[PDB]
Amino acid sequence: MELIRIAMKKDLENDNSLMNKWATVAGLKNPNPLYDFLNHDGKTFNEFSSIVNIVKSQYPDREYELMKDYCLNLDVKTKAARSALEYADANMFFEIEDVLIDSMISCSNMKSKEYGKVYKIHRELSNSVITEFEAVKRLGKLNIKTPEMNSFSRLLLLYHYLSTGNFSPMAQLIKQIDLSEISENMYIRNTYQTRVHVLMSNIKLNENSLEECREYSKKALESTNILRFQVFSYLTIGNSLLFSNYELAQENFLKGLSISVQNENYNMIFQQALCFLNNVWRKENKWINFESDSIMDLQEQAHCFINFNENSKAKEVLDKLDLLVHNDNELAMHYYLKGRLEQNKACFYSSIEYFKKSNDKFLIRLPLLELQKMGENQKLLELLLLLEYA
Amino acid sequence: LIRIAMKKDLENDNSLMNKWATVAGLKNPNPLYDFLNHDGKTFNEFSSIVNIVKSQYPDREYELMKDYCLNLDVKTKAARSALEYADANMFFEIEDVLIDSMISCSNMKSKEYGKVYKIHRELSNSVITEFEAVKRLGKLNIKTPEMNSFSRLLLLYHYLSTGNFSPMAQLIKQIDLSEISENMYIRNTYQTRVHVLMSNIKLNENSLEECREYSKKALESTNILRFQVFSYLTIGNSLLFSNYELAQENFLKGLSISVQNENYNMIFQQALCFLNNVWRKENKWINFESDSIMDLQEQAHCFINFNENSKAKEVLDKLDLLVHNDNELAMHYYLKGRLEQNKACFYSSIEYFKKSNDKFLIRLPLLELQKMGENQKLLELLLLLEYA
Repeated sequence: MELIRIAMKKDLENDNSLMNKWATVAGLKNPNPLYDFLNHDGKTFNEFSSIVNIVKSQYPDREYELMKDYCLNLDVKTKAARSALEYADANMFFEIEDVLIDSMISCSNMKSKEYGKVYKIHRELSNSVITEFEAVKRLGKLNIKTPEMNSFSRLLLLYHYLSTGNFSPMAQLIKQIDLSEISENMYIRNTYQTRVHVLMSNIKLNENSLEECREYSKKALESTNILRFQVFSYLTIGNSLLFSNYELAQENFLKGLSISVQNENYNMIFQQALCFLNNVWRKENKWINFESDSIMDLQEQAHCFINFNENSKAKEVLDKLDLLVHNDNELAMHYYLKGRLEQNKACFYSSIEYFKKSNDKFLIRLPLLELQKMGENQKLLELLLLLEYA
Repeated sequence: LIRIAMKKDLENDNSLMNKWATVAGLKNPNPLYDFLNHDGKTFNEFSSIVNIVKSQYPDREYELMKDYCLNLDVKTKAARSALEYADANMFFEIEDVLIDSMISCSNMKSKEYGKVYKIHRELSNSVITEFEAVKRLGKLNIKTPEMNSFSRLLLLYHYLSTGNFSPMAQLIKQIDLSEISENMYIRNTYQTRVHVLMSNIKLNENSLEECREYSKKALESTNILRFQVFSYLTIGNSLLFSNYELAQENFLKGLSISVQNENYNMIFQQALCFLNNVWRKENKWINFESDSIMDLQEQAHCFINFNENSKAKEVLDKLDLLVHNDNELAMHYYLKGRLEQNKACFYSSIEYFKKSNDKFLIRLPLLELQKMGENQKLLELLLLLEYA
């Protein structure tokens, strides 16, 4: 017996009223598929949302441990297993996902087959194992037949575009996603829908359309119970306030930390956000990470040093940052900090160039503001704001 | 009238029959006896009688084929060719009459020639918008390949004349003249139009060697004065910023071949006028009794060049009280920028140049910004970011 059902039966010996509470929580309408689930091995709810909501209702502290056991025990060819693979990916439960994947790639069901391979393509692209060109050739070679996977094959390319700083393809790619054509797996449709709101909030942030950003993240929140999406919605809300409302941006980051105390990844993400926030407002920055050699962390070290006129320390940092390799968005930021160290307009224009390449209208405000402080002509600034890169 | 003349010329010397047969590329005088003996009989390619009249009556080409074309049967292939000859020569009196007669006829291929050429001419003279023009063309659901060529030719003409350069490069590449097999006159002249249009596009892209090569090909490909006119114009314009003498030589060549024509004569005068302002030389080509934007801008430019800021301000005052397209506004902001020595005017000038995707004349505000010590990285970025 899987740990989840040992637990809910011993919990039922001691309280009988749980049966109708669990049946409401799972939206089951009558405890009969709940009897079925507890008494017969391999019996599966119809929608994965039922046991997830029970596990979150009754056993939240233990959610990972209980569904790592439930998920790695399901029949991989079933609909629950396919749902489990989406559950795994959305929570960054890569240990449950990679095992589910390398068992669906080999299995006998051609619907779980393709879920497996598409998610494998995703996870190889994420870990820089294959190029963007490999990913799209392997997906095309797959002849995707499910509506779920034609949705997710575009979702995975959006994730890659977002993390590489290649924002200009995203608005067009996301508009082709149509989730209303998923009729089979309502767990996958509800979760994918949450991914889109989160991504759409991301796209509107990089378009400097900040109210629509906050509105999309907020719809994202009201739509989900997955902690990962809540994390990135509070992150996105707070980033949208970076230039306008220090207190409210900080409040959103702290909210994200408070719900993610367990996780070291989520902890560092909000910590890095608070670090950029305090550098932007030129405040004392307790969130610098000095024992790191990632570009994000070294740039925030330079930025703070620059803010406090420690140009030797800043130049040393920017010396290190030179012997490293930047994506476009990262180079924009690099040129911006070089412009503030050396007070050189050409670094700010170089910074504007790469911001234009990556189609980031949000952070391009940092070089634009510095150029105006240097008395740059306002018409030229207008013209910079309106011209685009190829 | 055409054939009265050529047997009056045959009465006096018979050796013209082997000369007229080679010039019209006929291979043997059989279609020329054919043409001369039976009224309404037509050569296979419109290129034959055109090349003849260039041989024998260069003096009289217009009024004898003004007569020849306005007696052709409107439903023939020669008539359709004539409508191109007429269009190729901007003989609007002969084809506007051919046009409103071919839309009325009963033949479905000259049906289509007329109606597209009508859209062209209503688009040219601002009679309909580029919108209406394009929906009227689609409403024809055009089937001949010649007219699928020319329906894009006409919009290119419109983009060229409106200063809307960015649609043109992609529009012209869709043209495929290898699908015209029926009328080789329309394909050879369309061929020259493509060369001429291609020459213009490469000039607006600041690809000046390719520009000159397309114009030189245009010249070797034609005997039509209007395409020669616009080839020397484009060649001379490509040299505006580099080679004063070679630019003036091409304009003067163009002047020499268009001395009778008032339109073309003024075109080269205006090109020579702009050339001398650009090199800031004494400008004998200025037209002081004009109130077109081109002529007044050249007035201001020259005044600015020679430090007559009062005179330049007056001119620029009038030019304010008139209405500019994008490319004209660019030039206005450029000259205001030089008079007021104000960088913002140069960026405004660059803005409207970028809007029109003119990569040639934008060299004017960019050079001024450089003299005023503008940052070179910014100029690079201005050079390479583009408009929506």
